[PDB]
Amino acid sequence: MKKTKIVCTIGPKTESEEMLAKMLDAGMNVMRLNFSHGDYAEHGQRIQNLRNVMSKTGKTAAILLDTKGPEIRTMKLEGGNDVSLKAGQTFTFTTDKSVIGNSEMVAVTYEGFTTDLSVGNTVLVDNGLIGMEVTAIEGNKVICKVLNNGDLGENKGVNLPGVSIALPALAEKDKQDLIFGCEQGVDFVAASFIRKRSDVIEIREHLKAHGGENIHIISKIENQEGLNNFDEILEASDGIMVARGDLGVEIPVEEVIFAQKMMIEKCIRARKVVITATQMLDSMIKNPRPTRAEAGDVANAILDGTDAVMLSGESAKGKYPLEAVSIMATICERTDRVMNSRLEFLRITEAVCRGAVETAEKLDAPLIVVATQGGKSARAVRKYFPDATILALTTNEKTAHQLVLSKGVVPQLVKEITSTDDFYRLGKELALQSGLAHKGDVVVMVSGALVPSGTTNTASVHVL
Amino acid sequence: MKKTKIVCTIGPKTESEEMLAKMLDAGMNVMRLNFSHGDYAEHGQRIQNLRNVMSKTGKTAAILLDTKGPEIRTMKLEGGNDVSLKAGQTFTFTTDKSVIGNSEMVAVTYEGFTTDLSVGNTVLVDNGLIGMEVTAIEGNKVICKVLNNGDLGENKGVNLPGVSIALPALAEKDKQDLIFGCEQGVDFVAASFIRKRSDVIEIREHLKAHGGENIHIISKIENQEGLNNFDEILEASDGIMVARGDLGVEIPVEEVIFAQKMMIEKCIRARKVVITATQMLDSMIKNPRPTRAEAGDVANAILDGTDAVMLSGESAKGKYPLEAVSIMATICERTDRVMNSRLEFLRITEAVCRGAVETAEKLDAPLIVVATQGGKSARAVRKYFPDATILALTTNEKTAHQLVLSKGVVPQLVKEITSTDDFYRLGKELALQSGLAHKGDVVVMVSGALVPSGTTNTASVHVL
Amino acid sequence: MKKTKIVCTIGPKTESEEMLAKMLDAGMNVMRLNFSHGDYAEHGQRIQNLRNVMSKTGKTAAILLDTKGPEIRTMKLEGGNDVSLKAGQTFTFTTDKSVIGNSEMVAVTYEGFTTDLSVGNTVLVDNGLIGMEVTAIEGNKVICKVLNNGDLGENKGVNLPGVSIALPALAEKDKQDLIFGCEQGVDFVAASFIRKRSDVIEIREHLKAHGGENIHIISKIENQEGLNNFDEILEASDGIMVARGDLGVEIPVEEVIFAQKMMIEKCIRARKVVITATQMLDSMIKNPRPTRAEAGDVANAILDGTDAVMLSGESAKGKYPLEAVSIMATICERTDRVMNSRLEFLRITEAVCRGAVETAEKLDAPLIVVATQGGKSARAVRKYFPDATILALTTNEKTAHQLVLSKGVVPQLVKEITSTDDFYRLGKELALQSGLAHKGDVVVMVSGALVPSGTTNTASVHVL
Amino acid sequence: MKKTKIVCTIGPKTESEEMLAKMLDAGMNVMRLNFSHGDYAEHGQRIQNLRNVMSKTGKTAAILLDTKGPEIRTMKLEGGNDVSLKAGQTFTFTTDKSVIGNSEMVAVTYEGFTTDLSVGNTVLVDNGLIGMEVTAIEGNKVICKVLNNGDLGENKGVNLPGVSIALPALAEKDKQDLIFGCEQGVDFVAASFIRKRSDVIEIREHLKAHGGENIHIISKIENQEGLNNFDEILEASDGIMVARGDLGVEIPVEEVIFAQKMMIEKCIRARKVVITATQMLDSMIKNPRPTRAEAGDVANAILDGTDAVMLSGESAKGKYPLEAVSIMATICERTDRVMNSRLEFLRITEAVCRGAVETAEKLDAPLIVVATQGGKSARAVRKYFPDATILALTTNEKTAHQLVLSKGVVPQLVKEITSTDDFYRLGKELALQSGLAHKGDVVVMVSGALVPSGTTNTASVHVL
Repeated sequence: MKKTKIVCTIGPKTESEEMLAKMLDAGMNVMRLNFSHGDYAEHGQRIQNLRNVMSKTGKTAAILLDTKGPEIRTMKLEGGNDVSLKAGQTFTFTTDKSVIGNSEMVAVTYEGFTTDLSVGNTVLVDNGLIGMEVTAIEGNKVICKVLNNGDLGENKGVNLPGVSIALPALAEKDKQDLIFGCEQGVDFVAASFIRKRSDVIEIREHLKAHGGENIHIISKIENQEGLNNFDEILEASDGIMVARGDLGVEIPVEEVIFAQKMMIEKCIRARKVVITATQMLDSMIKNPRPTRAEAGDVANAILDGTDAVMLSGESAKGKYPLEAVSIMATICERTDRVMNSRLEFLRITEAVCRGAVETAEKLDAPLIVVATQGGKSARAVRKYFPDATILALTTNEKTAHQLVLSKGVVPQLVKEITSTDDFYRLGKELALQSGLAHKGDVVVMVSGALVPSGTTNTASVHVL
Repeated sequence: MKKTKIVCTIGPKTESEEMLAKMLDAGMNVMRLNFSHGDYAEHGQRIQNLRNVMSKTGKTAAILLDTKGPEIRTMKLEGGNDVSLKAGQTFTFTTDKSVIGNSEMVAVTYEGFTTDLSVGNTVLVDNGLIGMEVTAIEGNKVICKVLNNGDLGENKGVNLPGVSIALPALAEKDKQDLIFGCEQGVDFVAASFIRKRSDVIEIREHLKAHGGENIHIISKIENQEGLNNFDEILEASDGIMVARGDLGVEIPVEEVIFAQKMMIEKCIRARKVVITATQMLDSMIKNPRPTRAEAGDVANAILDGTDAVMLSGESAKGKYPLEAVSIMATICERTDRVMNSRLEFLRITEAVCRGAVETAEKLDAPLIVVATQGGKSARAVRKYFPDATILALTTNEKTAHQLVLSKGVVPQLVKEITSTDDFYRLGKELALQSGLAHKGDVVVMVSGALVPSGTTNTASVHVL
Repeated sequence: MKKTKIVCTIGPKTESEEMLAKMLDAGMNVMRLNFSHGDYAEHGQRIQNLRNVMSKTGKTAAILLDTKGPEIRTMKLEGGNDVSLKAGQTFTFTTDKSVIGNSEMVAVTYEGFTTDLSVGNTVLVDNGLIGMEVTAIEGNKVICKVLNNGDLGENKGVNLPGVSIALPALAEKDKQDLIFGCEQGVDFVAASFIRKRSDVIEIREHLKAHGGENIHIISKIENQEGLNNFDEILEASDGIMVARGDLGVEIPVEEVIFAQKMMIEKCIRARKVVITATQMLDSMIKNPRPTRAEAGDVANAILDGTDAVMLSGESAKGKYPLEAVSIMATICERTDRVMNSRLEFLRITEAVCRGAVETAEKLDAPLIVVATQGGKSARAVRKYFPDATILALTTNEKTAHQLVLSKGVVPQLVKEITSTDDFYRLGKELALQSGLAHKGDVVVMVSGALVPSGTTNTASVHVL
Repeated sequence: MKKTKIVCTIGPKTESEEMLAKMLDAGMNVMRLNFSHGDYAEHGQRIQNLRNVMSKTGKTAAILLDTKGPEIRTMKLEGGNDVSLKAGQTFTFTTDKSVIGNSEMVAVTYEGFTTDLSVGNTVLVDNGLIGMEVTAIEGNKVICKVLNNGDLGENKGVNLPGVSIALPALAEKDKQDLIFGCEQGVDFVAASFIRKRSDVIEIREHLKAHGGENIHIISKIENQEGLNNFDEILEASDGIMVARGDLGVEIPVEEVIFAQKMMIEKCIRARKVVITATQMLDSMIKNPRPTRAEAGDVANAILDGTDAVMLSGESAKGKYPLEAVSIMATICERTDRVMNSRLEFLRITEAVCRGAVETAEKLDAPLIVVATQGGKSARAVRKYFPDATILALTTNEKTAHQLVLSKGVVPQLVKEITSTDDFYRLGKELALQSGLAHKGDVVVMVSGALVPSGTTNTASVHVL
């Protein structure tokens, strides 16, 4: 089967119990709820239909909450009509949010435009459609020299490549969505426009302040500032989502492929889950089959090493959402089956988990059984891309859902684990029940014995 | 200095002496001539303008001719207006070329349409826009049931995924173009829609018959039949072109990307050139910048190991030919400078060449100087992706040109090389003259000594 | 500090409790009893004196019983006088044991002398002093032509190089000596003159019938036939003793060094103990310091990989018993400490035991703690020449004694181990009690969990 | 055939042309001349019969001269009677060369005895037979306390363990022996009792000052002072001789075995010849067959990596010199056929010669042919212990002789070599004539091209 996990953004056409039941059947693993739109009654009902489907069907899934996040936007123009800009003209941005725009001026929502920017910096409007150079800055106006032609519309996003922007890490609306996340008991939170480590902690504080300590934080990297602080941002998050489309607006186009690859590699080396997202199968919002391009992009993303691939509009609003998940599952299976283990890499956990993967492959073990509380143990084996499927045994309900996103992982919640010998017994029974192994197969069993929950130190080889 | 080579299809906007020179300044190495269109006055002019540009400046490049080839196409419709075909409807193809089409029946260009097809096959019209199922075949009619809605127009290509097609290897015009190739001294010949080894052999007989025995044939793989027989085609060809676009229609969408990787890998091991083509940076036909998607696709083909990447419309019929090349060349460098040698893989030529690269690397040699007659020696080294640049000294002007298409090779024509010790003298001098090495650097020099051409047997180390 | 173990033949000057105590202080590990000489009261007394010192001191050791074995010997001469034989003369051996010899004929003790030999064989008398070539065989006589001059004495041993001899596998006296071995509870039994597997099985039967199922058989390979069947013999024994001296008499002198090197390496591979003996430090029978050569021979034995090195007369019938053992311990200490682990060379037991040693080195673990019943698991670790010391915890007292002979092993007997977590608890306490580890050191612990005795499947890393 | 080379000390029973002829047929390669005894006419004549034998048959050998060297010896006793020394007694050595000795005091030949020695140092007389500890030093006498009983005889050697001895670097007679060496054109010189680099330099000055500039210095390591300065001594010398007998008396006995191995390895890494000498097959001075210990001591010296093994009294003054060499050859061979290459270890000669050997083995070439004038080229290849035999082609007659001592090297004198391509021509022809390779076999050819002598930079692979 496939090992790479599929995040599906759920929307009006896919929030029914009947659809979610088939969305999982087709390969969906994590439900994404995009709070950029929708209201608390909408999502809470979507959450309920899934937990209804899971309870009745017996399948497992995770639920991810994604924040709107901070952003800079233009506003309206006179007559609400587009305006055509010409290169070389002088253009001006104003802080005054009460101004209606025109061909010489438009208003912006963030006052720190003047302080953060400096003469020589570039300003990009509407996903980089129109670019401009800042030539002078005065009070409540920002003077620019237009660099390229384009049609400016109303309420368009603005980007400042290579510039340290001083936005708040979260908007006030974000704070309320996060709190709703804690009340619902969500498993993951993906936070938009994370630029620096301080941003990651502020979310962690807020979740800690409302019972979201056991919630894993997924930081979305979207610009060069985030990329520049990526190492620190990874250290502070529980995982990463690579938002390739947005970064493409911020950095040289040929670096994006090497930005995604590095980040995947660094998440792998760190035993932290990674999602590759945006411009995945966009051509399928309207079409029943994807491009040659889209599938190859996805296939290179799995070969880079990502844990998960994410469907956005394709599944929340698309006209062929079920076909999108299904073909994604076909791409993942086809791509996952020709990848090899990565047995390189002094922690005790690292030495033990890496050796167990080599031993699994040295014995053609179809399954590596892992006892985990917080999930680090299943993620330590995953770093080595084992051919074996990882059945992770836990009593912690959150852990089981969160491992739904880790590559190659099959979570199974169990009542209790009393000792090291019990783990081997219980795991042996369950290895047969899971159907992934059979009598006569070898399994490798990883646990921590007489050590804290944070370390993995034991490896044992059993026959089923 | 990039190692990957760029093929550019030259057209009206890029056929000037002044422009071609600016394409070469920008990194162009090979001129492609797409003989689907244009006439002998047009093509002969491009060849002359290049040789004028080459003659005056001293830069060197290659000339590749790309054939139209055999094909199956629809014909004209009533009133020359589009007709909408509906899923479930019955549609029919006819052999009678004087029949006007309609919503229920159209004429085809291939008379063997009925005999080649069988009950159950899929028929695709206009690059897969509309697909149909064959339901019956009788005489001069082909009966089908339409599977998807779309407008069938005039002059639309026909594709038979998973179906073995029995067309001829050359059209009468193909025969006339190749002879013009022989007459003009083309360096390469690209052969479209290669399905079997016999297709390549037919071309070789043709080319040998007009004094172009030394002209390299690069087989373009364009359907599922070619892919099944790829191994035999490579043996008979001099190289391969991966046509990702055309294969995208003939084979399941999740297989295409691995067909590229597989096909490229075998070209490397065989010491035969491989080009990745079609759907490179198409969007630059209209836009002055590529998408993030394209540049990741292109560069990942370089990481696969491709020798050369090809521009089609971007440089033939496009608005931004210089911008297309430059971003291509910048992608080649950004990608090439992070790729490593591949020093695995009982022959003499290989053992010496693999040893020469490993020695050069262990001694921080910037350069491998190679004495070659037909270039087989330069292409044996290239297999291992050496960090060091290859200075290929030859007395055969065709080889000097043909070796411009291979990755990392800087060819140099010489008056003579009388002996092995003579080669070391001259090769050391020319290494310094090129500016690619400097006094004191280590250079590694590979030649055949006291053996006929085609074998490389000697490897030597000098300080400049 | 040393890892190689020292076997000592104990004799009149070293059988007192006061000596045994100082021999262990000097490095002795195993006592050997040469049943070639002595009677049941002497050997039984040595066993008692050692076990008294063990009881008083708390030190541990093993008891090895070495058999006389079968043999072919000359017999009595006229007047008990030496006779001089001359090269070229005819000499005759007779089966008639009532014939008194002289310079033309002597009797032998083995009735099969006439049948086993053939015309052309070599006959060697008195440790190779005198050689003869068989020229004819008639009735009860073997006729020979003497090849070199020498003095034939009374009761001289005979060697028949390259001849398959039909002697019994055990002497009638041997049968009783082994029964005494069982009665006393010896740990090892070394069996002389093993030629074929059938010999080893007869010994195993004999031990079974008197309660010696737990006694390990150590087969002494002493002739060409022993060597030819070495595998068949090794498969059935629990170990090997290399009889260097006799091998010099049976096989070309250039092969003996390569018989030894093999036997050690194949014993290493089989997880079965190997002892190197004979011609070790003979010169210390009379002198207080060994040869330059002797010390070099002894050290190359340890480097080949032998588990233990053995002293004979040096410690049994000699003037400097403690000085010899002491210098032996100095050679072992000095030699062992520059030897390296061997991390090469399907089964489960092997995969884990090689991984535990590879884990131990990557973590600088000074000790590898093993729970073992029958000693196999502790011996499976040693196969890889671990830098670390092996602390083998067992409840089988015979195993605890027998494991004193395997290189690098420290036995410690315990009451019980009820489970895998219990094993880790106690092992950490007992690791520190031994003084071989300290707070902060890492230990690796090898066990069998939920499998029967004979398989090793679990390895675990703890910090003390 | 064997690769290890044999040095033989030649004497009266082994100086006849007929016997030298039989010594070479049996495997003798280098003649040793021990200037401890004999006079210039005797040594000059042995030199003559060899160069006569070489010329007549065409078989080849080299000539080595061994110095007596400086030394400390006791002198004569009263009535020339042995005196019995007892443990604990006071004994005294005197500088006065006019004193006749007795049981309480004897004279020594070295004036610096009092100044070099110190209270607490050990004094050893007659192969370490009697040892004494200095208790006081006054005027020209050194007082001692004897440690063991023993009989002191006349004219006995003295050894001072761990003491920096300030004798001259050469004895006065040695200077004349070297001058005699320069006259005869000996190829090698063994210089005894080398303690420091300055010692080797005094010899080098002396040899050059009399025209022996191309004579190689083989420094004899015999005491602790040399060992501490070994690195410089090898660096300053042309090769090393391991004199195990002398070391056995000067340093702890368990260190001797590692002193041999270390020096053999370091000479290997330096591309400098190493001879292992003393206590090789001594038992054959009196016996026609060697000991198992001796057969193993030598065979382990070859496995250690020695270029040469040396016979002393065995071949100079013993009863079975011819049998000794033959069995020495049988051991060398039996061992030589089981050794493997050692292909580790960024200099140009190193990179190229190591690459040729792996390629030689990757193609099963039975021969590597090397072009050398100063011999460095063959000794760089030999270092990696190639299976292929090194056919070393040279124009320097001395070089051809000096390479007779180097392991696995077959020297060949040739008229001239006019080019690199000439070497390939001639080398292919001579490879076939030599009988070591045949038509269809691969040969690997190593030469230096367009560089000064001392550098090897070219490797070429040819079919015969």
